[PDB]
Amino acid sequence: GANKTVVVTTILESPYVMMKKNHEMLEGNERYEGYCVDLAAEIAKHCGFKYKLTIVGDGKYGARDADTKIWNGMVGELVYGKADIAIAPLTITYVREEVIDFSKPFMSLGISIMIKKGTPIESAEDLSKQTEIAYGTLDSGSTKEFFRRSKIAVFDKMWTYMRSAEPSVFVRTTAEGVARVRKSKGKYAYLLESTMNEYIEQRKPCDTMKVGGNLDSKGYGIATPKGSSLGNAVNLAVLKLSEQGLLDKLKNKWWYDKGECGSG
Amino acid sequence: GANKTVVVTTILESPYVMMKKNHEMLEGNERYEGYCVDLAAEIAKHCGFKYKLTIVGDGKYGARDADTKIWNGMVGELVYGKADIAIAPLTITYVREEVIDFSKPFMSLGISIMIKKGTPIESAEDLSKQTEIAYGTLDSGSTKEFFRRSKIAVFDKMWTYMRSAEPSVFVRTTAEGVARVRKSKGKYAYLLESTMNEYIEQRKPCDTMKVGGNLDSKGYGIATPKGSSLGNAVNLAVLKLSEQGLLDKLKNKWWYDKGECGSG
Ligand SMILES: O=S1(=O)NCN(C2CC2)c2cc(Cl)sc21
Ligand SMILES: O=S1(=O)NCN(C2CC2)c2cc(Cl)sc21
Ligand SMILES: N[C@@H](CCC(=O)O)C(=O)O
Ligand SMILES: N[C@@H](CCC(=O)O)C(=O)O
Ligand SMILES: [Cl-]
Ligand SMILES: [Cl-]
Ligand SMILES: [Zn+2]
Ligand SMILES: [Zn+2]
Ligand SMILES: [Zn+2]
Ligand SMILES: [Zn+2]
Ligand SMILES: [Zn+2]
Repeated sequence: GANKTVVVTTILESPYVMMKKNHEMLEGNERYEGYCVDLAAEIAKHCGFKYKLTIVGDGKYGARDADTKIWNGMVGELVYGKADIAIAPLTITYVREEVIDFSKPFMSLGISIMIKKGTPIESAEDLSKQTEIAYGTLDSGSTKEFFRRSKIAVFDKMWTYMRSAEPSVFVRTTAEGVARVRKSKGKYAYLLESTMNEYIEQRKPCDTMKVGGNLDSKGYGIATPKGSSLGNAVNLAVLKLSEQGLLDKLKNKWWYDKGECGSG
Repeated sequence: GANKTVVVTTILESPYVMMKKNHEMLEGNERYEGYCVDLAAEIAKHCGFKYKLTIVGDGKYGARDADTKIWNGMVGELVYGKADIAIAPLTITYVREEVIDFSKPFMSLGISIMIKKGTPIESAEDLSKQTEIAYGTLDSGSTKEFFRRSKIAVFDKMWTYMRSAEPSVFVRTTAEGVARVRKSKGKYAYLLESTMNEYIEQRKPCDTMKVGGNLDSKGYGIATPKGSSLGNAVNLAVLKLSEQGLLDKLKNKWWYDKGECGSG
């Protein structure tokens, strides 16, 4: 039938989607800025739709409750028909691709380690062989599920520690994890995606660092409900923006051009 | 109908698919070894099909002739019904995704520069701003099409040079490009995918190296004819094997565990 405004679910996560400084005097999509705000505008332009950015109600990326089988987060908003598309740092995973569609990836990432500068940690293996430095991940996200489901030796060992550690090593938001690194005098390391790690590394007070290689290799995709008619066009739009260099331009714009820790 | 043997198109490109040293005494799929041979066996087992590996008849990856509009290479074998699936270092691109389906990527790559050691080149900009050192790409591939289509100034300048260079700077096979680097005393640099560059860097005589950053960021996907009933299972299998670490293991097996230029 007639064209309808597309409901976009997304998540407040720097530098993907942020409230503008003067957001309180702005309306609708103009309240927000960031990589995914720019990406949404480009996708909509190339696919020919109007859209409304909405922040995911529960603040979560998306995981399935093992007892009720109900999906939360942005994934749930797609599954249950509350949003038409998710444009966010939403990680492509097997279990999610069973219930929603993902475009080809628009950004690469892997799980990585954030330390406060000077922490004597260089790798996941180092973390797994000590207990002085606690370490954890974000809840309801792909990083936690990676460790939970993993049968890889070192990652299995880390999960056995994290799931039982008291007090909890898990956090509800990326910001909470970063703050915990910064205020723990080196006694907490945060496991998070390399994209977010590398962003924070270039933000004041310039006291965190990514260390070691990434633990895996995956990416973020634009997600739609299974079988949605938007999926085909959105997938091609991602590939076009990739081939034009726009994804590279936007990454530089939001990570490094704005960097606060020097011109390195 | 009854299950039928799946025809896999692939290409002789090291270390993805190679003839075994004793292949004349072997039959069928056993004649071949390499990363994509191993991957094909896993994809087939996880999706529950029998398969036959076949080497693409024309030795090409896939490009559309601008006049006849016929697709050649592995893409053509899928488009015209000669093969059911491609399991090969076949690059995801916009123009290909319009006519065939790609799985989520099973390996990352970007266009990169191969030099003979000691060549005074550190970047694509360096190449573009001089004339003593020639440079070119493979034929009928995604790297050539990237330069042909690029609107980025440095890459536009490089294409303007390469398309008019005489004698031709393009090569028919990767081996021809590498041999040209090795015999040109530093006066030829080869533009090829980082995966193949890194592999050759670890092969005797250890006289080439990858220099500079990559020029773009993309990946290889398993390709099927548009609308194939195999695509969904293959896509989920790639993601499962990615999460379980298979892809990282196979990359190390065929690139680095067998490297001939030291334990660097
Ligand atoms: O989760 S994936 O779709 N597949 C796994 N990989 C690795 C190259 C193998 C990947 C990289 C992206 Cl960038 S997105 C994805
Ligand atoms: O050609 S893609 O499907 N999309 C573009 N990218 C870049 C992360 C943006 C990518 C990486 C892969 Cl690995 S596969 C692909
Ligand atoms: N991008 C992740 C959230 C961050 C994390 O889990 O580290 C997801 O889609 O679940
Ligand atoms: N992987 C490329 C071939 C190699 C290249 O173009 O550098 C393709 O699919 O066309
Ligand atoms: Cl997941
Ligand atoms: Cl192409
Ligand atoms: Zn406010
Ligand atoms: Zn655009
Ligand atoms: Zn519950
Ligand atoms: Zn376990
Ligand atoms: Zn297997």
